[PDB]
Amino acid sequence: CPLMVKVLDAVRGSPAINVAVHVFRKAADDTWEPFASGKTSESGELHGLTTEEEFVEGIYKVEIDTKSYWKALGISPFHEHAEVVFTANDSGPRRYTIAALLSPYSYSTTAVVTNP
Amino acid sequence: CPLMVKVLDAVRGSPAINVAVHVFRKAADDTWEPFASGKTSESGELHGLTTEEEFVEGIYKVEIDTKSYWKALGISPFHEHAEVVFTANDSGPRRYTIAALLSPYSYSTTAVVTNP
Amino acid sequence: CPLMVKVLDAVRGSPAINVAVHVFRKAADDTWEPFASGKTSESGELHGLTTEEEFVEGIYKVEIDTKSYWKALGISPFHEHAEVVFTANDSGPRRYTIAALLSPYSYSTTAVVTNP
Amino acid sequence: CPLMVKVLDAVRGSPAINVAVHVFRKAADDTWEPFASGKTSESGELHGLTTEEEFVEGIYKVEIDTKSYWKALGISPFHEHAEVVFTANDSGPRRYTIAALLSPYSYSTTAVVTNP
Ligand SMILES: O=S(=O)(O)C(F)(F)C(F)(F)C(F)(F)C(F)(F)C(F)(F)C(F)(F)C(F)(F)C(F)(F)F
Ligand SMILES: O=S(=O)(O)C(F)(F)C(F)(F)C(F)(F)C(F)(F)C(F)(F)C(F)(F)C(F)(F)C(F)(F)F
Ligand code: NA
Ligand code: NA
Repeated sequence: CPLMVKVLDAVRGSPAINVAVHVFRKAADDTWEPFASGKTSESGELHGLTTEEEFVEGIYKVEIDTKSYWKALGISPFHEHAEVVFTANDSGPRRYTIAALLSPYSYSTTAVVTNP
Repeated sequence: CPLMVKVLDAVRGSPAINVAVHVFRKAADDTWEPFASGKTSESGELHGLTTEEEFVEGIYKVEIDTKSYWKALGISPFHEHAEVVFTANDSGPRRYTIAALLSPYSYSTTAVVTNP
Repeated sequence: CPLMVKVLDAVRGSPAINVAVHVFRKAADDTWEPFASGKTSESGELHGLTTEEEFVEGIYKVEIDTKSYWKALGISPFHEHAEVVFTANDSGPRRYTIAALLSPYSYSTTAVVTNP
Repeated sequence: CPLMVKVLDAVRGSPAINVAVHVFRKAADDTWEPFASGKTSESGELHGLTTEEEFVEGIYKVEIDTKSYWKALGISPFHEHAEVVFTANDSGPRRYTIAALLSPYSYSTTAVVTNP
């Protein structure tokens, strides 16, 4: 997969299921254009956002809708969302995994980048 | 001091010094308007961003310019910046510390919200 | 898998490959008895440590040999190892994933626990 | 103050107050001998563990009793405790801050090592 998003819940020790994720790409006029979106599965994973052909060079933003996730579990969390902003594919195609671990007042995020 | 930002470096085991930090407040037209900014001190801290009178309820974004920090250290990083987006909420007196721990391909962030 | 260990490198944005992992189980005399060991694969994963039958109730320690990992990459890190100590299977068999994200002066660890 | 421990709570967005912390120093027979201990303050901090004269080079372990902390909050946790194991190294003057951010199924820890 060229782009995969994985979200975990540090309170429950589980994948974070049904988390909305929106991806944007910076356009030539410097605005954030919608690129792809989806929801995490029962494994906390979101696959199928894009294809190698579509996922050209650019600056991308992955917005993870953490507030809605916590609210539905009865928690009023600190953050509106978790955002991950990065340049992709500027030295040719890569595969990106964006992972996030969520707590009500914190999050950690990392990237795993591999060359296919 | 109702808002403080603290930035640490997980590669060097040190405060992240001279990191640019920009704070924005969401306007009624849903755009981000500049609110305060500065550079972290030798302790990785940025104080004096705002006052109690000015820091009213609303949605705020703290951008930390991590890419320029890593570039200055000669280390290739993943993210363009780290972003922390949250709502300020008057529920009694409040002080907010936004902390971030930086690595080249990762960051962790937390909020410590206390009442003096 | 009843027990899986996954290790990532926050400096390189990659799995942490060839990391030694030692698992211990607390014995009746309160000493740490060797239980299983192995090394992470090219995907940063270590599978096959134990079986559902062997992995009885108990207190377990997963020791990840982070210092050796960093030293081989030219970094003199802070920690000797990362240790994860937990009670397992005390409400019946579960599947455990122990994940760790490594930096030279930091680590983050989480657990994902699922009921088969 | 050559050694300070700071503990934060990612569920409540607060310092982790009244957490027991035990420090050990590895003896020549390779056992862990008690060195210092205390409970975190209302700021999540534990100062006064040791002195410059006493804190000689060696291998130290900081155990943070996270399970009892979560139990007191009525939250089921994963870990028995969080452990931080490191070597103290005289390379000019040094102060060590060991910080930990706690969630029920996760923890993050970093070291900030500075020269005053
Ligand atoms: O530097 S301080 O010890 O004052 C601190 F505020 F506690 C802190 F270390 F920065 C921190 F807030 F704990 C912290 F940096 F956020 C931290 F939580 F400890 C951390 F471990 F670094 C971290 F969790 F990774 C985070 F910074 F949140 F990313
Ligand atoms: O490899 S997977 O993406 O399936 C994963 F195990 F979930 C993971 F990526 F390793 C992960 F656990 F999510 C993780 F990336 F390590 C993570 F939890 F998100 C993490 F952010 F790296 C982390 F929180 F720091 C962890 F180190 F796992 F605690
Ligand atoms: Na290029
Ligand atoms: Na039982």
